[PDB]
Amino acid sequence: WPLSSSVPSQKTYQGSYGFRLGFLHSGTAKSVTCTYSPALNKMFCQLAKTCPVQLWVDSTPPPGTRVRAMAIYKQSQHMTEVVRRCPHHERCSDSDGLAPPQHLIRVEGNLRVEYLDDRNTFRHSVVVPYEPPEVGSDCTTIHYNYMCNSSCMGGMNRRPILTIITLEDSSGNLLGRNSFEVRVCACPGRDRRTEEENLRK
Amino acid sequence: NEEGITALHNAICGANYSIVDFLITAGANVNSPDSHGWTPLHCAASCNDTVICMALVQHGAAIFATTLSDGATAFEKCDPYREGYADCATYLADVEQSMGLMNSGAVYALWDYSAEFGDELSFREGESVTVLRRDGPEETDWWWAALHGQEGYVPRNYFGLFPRVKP
Ligand SMILES: [Zn+2]
Repeated sequence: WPLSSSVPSQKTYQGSYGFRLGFLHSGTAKSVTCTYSPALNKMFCQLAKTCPVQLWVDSTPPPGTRVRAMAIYKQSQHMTEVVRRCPHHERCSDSDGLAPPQHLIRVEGNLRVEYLDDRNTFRHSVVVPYEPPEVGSDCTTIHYNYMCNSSCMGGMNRRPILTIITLEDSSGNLLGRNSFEVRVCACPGRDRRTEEENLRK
Repeated sequence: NEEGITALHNAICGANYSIVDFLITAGANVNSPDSHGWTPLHCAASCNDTVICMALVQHGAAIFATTLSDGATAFEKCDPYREGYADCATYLADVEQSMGLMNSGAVYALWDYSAEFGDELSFREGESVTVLRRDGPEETDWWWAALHGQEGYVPRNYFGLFPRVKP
């Protein structure tokens, strides 16, 4: 696969609208599904499970605003390498009819989802229209799915990734940016628990 | 139950992380005291369970809450006879010091409060308050604070480093 000639920013940027993120936990009681660590700024999630990400703004951006998600490798030496699904997952029969088979990140529950293979950078991304929060809600929630395990050989192969969330106008111009690390694993709760223990050392 | 024990309390001592997270996210009262005045944070500390302590602190735990029995705080309940004591005590000690300093000095009210004196500040549960003067030596139990332009003293034990979970 061709390497990218550039690396997208992961610089936190609240912008004029005071854009930041919030997170939820999907864990169905005993089953630890997707958990976020504030201390680590890191999401631990299971493959293909719902990963809620909240958009919080101080004031409402204009209609036509869009929200884009993109993964990059966290380590400097791997940053130019395009994050994509492994051969196994790319070929498996898990299509929703909308997402490219190679894409790591999908959005569920939105028929206006749009996917991009960048002609210039080669990077994959997923974009949806920004919608203001529902009545009685303080934030907009997007449900992401991650379709490959961190451990997949031929894919991420145990290399850490970041997800970069950008807010853009209808033309693609930047309004705000935030990011968080992601580990896709079989037991997100245990792995989070474990990584925080090790950090305290 | 008869002992003041709630569902959250049971999950903590048993180190059943999955149930605890679920209950916290669901809005389980992270400060409910048992018959002895032990809050979920007190139980987590006595087990030296740093991971749970963090989850509680990050979801509205009262750092300065005290038990009925020995009047001790969670920090003081850490067990040096069990493993993980150093890590947990250090975390809680750092948590205590970070209040009124980190997050731009902002702290979250965990209870409604009606001032008893004009030189005190009134506030509702969930509101964000900026701590202006922390380490006043003459008063180790109060902080000079600001809420909506108003300045006044507020009780330390009424605040969390993070806000409660609303249901
Ligand atoms: Zn894979």
